[PDB]
Amino acid sequence: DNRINRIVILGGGTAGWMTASYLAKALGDTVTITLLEAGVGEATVPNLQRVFFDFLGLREEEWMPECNAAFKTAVKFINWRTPGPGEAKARTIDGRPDHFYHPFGLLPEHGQVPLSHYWAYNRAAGTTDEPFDYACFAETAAMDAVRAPKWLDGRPATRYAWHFDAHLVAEFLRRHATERLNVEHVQGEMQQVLRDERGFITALRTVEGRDLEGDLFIDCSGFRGLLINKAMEEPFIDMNDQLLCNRAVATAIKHDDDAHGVEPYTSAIAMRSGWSWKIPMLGRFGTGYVYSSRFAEKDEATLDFCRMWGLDPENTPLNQVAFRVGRNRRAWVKNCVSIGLASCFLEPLESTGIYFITAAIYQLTQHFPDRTFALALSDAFNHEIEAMFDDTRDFIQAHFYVSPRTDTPFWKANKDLHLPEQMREKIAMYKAGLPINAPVTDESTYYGRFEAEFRNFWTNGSYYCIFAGLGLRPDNPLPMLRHRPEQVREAQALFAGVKDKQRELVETLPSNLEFLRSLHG
Ligand SMILES: N[C@@H](Cc1c[nH]c2ccccc12)C(=O)O
Repeated sequence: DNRINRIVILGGGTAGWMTASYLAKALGDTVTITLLEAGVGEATVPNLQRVFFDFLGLREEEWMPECNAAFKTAVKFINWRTPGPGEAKARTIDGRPDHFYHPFGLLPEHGQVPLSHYWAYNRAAGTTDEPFDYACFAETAAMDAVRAPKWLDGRPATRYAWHFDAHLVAEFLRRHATERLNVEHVQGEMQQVLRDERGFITALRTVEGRDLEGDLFIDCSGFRGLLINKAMEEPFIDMNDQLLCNRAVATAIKHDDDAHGVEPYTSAIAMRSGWSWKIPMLGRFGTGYVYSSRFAEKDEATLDFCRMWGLDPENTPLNQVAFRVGRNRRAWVKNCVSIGLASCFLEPLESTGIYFITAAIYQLTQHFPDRTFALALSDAFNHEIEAMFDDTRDFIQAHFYVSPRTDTPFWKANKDLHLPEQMREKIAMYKAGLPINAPVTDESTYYGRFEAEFRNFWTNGSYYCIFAGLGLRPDNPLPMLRHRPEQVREAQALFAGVKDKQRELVETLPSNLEFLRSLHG
């Protein structure tokens, strides 16, 4: 009667085929879906399996071997506290290497107080100088030991996500969507966008003559935004005043994994005018220098990038990419919904690209319209997308704002940018000893249901991982702890349990290389 009958997806990369697969599984044979289609590594977050691949019925043992996928236990931040050149290895500060981890999972609590706050109490008490991540996360020792996140037979050990080749994932999903979910793939470019009297898109015209008619249209055309920006004329909110990076130079490097294994984490390596990612996979790693054009020249960044990896810049294939940092004013206008780069983009500092797509796809089915296109459905969708993006945007900027580096104009200028009021409050709260967005559920519920994580994506553990990782600690511990000395004494058993877990994980887990060879061999 009024149900959507036909959906047309413009764009055939990761965003397009994730959208085509998920909507085709959700809607079944009730909707015709057609996609019009005209690697330096990518990292993800743990919810990708339960929200996406589990929805499609795809076990990790099936889709991982077909995309050269590898495991991610954390993001490791390197040289964000010490001045110097852009180098792959961590510098030394206070006898330790200048690195810290941002693992997944939720911190345990004693007395409804996160473990981070007991670590901060012991740092203030002067009885320990251990870093926050090594005291509260057992995953830190495993990643140093380059362990897999699971035993070879599948026994679980630590919360993990995935590194993979985005092109191979897109091809896997295309072969899934077309062979199993009746999604129709159409080659060729888009000649014109047909609109009716109200401005709603009515069909996409190919260069051959074919109208791809539909009731709902999904813009997955990447930075080009052929539908949402060009056709629908929705303006883009440039946010590069707040996040200065807007360029990247990237490549693939073959890696002899038998020398030092395969790191089960994404690296984020501080540079003179930005930061470099390192995304390890079996036999090779993807890497890219993200920098600000306003502080480094193209050739400068290119040479800095090659110098860090010992690459010959004259005989090295390089991707030179310019970024659009920000989001559309509205992600969904009339019957056009933008997903992926067509909607918004942030530098991949905390690996939120696939998550932004997965979240936009989930929220789309939660607000799925009919041909009436009730304004409340797209308004509520746009608010969820807008709040999801701005929250992560402010979180990423705090990595630069809180870093103590002032040695280059770039690092120093980040301290001169306007700090958003809500992040100002979070830093003031953290300094007063308060938790920031402490988790209200256990880890099973958090990762079990997507709406629980969505409403609290960056928890207290994450703000402590970044703030304490960058050397910022509370002015004083949580004041109530000075009234609960028995809690402090009891909570120390939690630190001894982490040390117990660190010993057994290093001593019994297989290497990350061993698991990848079992999975891909
Ligand atoms: N909601 C995410 C938050 C998170 C923790 N550590 C991270 C590292 C990278 C990116 C996101 C995260 C999760 O717990 O899974």
